[PDB]
Amino acid sequence: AILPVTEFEEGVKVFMATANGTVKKTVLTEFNRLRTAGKVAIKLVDGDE
DNA sequence: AAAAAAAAAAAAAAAAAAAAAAAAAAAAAAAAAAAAAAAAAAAAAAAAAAAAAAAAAAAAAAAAAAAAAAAAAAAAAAAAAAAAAAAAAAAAAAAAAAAAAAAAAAAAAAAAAAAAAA
Repeated sequence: AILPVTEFEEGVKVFMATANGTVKKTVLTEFNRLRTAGKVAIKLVDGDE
């Protein structure tokens, strides 16, 4: 659905996500440092959003 | 009894394979850190709810950037020819369960033999 771009991850950079159903959440980028094809979830998107 | 094929003699042509010994790399299979994910507790920011409020869409109307018309000119994209990449359709296959034929153990009983008694 959405692919943002990141130059290099940093210390206190806070990641901001926002769904089509008018619901938003803010997450810390340090929990996305090295996934390795890892299907880590971010939100419990309710319904079709 | 006729036909056909194997095998063996001896000088010629031409091939193939198993291990030892050390040191390095490359596959390939395991424990074991390490982090997602999930179940089950308490816990706490958000919607609700209500009263109270004032900031931006309406409305008048000028005017100033505009989208259609006209013209000239540049040349992107579309369809027709060929030439490569990459994936389903269909057919084939090597182990693999099923069946059938030959080797080893079995005793019942007797022929021939060896041995000895009176």
